[PDB]
Amino acid sequence: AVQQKLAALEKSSGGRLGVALIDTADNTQVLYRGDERFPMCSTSKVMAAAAVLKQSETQKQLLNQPVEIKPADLVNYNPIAEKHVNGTMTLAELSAAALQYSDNTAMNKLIAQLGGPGGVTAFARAIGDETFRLDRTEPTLNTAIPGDPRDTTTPRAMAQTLRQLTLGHALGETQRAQLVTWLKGNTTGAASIRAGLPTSWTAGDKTGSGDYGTTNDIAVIWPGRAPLVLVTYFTQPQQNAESRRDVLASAARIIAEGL
Ligand SMILES: O=C(Nc1cccc(-c2nnn[nH]2)c1)c1cccc(F)c1
Ligand SMILES: O=C(Nc1cccc(-c2nnn[nH]2)c1)c1cccc(F)c1
Repeated sequence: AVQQKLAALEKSSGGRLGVALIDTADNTQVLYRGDERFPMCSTSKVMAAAAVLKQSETQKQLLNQPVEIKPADLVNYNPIAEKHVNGTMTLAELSAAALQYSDNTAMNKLIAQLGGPGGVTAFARAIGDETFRLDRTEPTLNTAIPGDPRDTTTPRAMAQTLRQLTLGHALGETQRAQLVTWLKGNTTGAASIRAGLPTSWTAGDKTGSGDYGTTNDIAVIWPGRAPLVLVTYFTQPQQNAESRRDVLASAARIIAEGL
């Protein structure tokens, strides 16, 4: 039923849809193209922020560390970082800016703090994600070229990792709480997964988009039942395709009605 509905949605959308649900009530999973690779785009910002949080477990002052923002550091979407040019932002501010505003300059500073895109991948491997790969910095990590393995993961792997980070023991308790607080404070998510969920439910999420009309969202959801983790990835055959947040909302609604 749910599988057929997601297939119909995908067909009418003209693109390629990837879905992974984990229901933590009983570990049930719903997968649609769960093991195909998709470009993560800004959903990768969660892994970068989480890695810096992991570093902060052994450097308790790390989130207070100032980082210089120079004019040359500004890239293509810098809603927070542009205010601090020729000044500084703390690693906490950079994490919040990347997660809650999807600031690309902020993400680049997180990547640099981790020793480059490979440092983000190394953290993923350390927590048991063998699928995630970050290869590039912003903005080129969002090129989303069909068939390109760079900066991709699978819906199954990202759902598992998001669960470990937000509901499991990948991070210390304080760090896990901070990540959840940041995600719940996202400003960019109302039109995506959360648009397809009952209004009484609470959630945190991280969106992403790129070329090929790539439109992504990953969410942790608190419904009268145990939390859910939901990943919805979507990408289209033409480089200049329009974003389709409505497709993510539709996939989420199909999932929610199928519960
Ligand atoms: O894997 C990483 N850190 C990590 C992973 C798992 C456990 C721990 C740890 N911290 N204190 N004890 N163990 C650290 C990591 C963090 C930042 C950058 C990087 F490349 C790797
Ligand atoms: O950087 C890009 N997009 C971008 C930048 C900042 C935030 C987001 C975003 N989309 N949904 N959440 N965040 C997307 C980008 C778009 C097209 C091609 C490209 F190379 C990069």
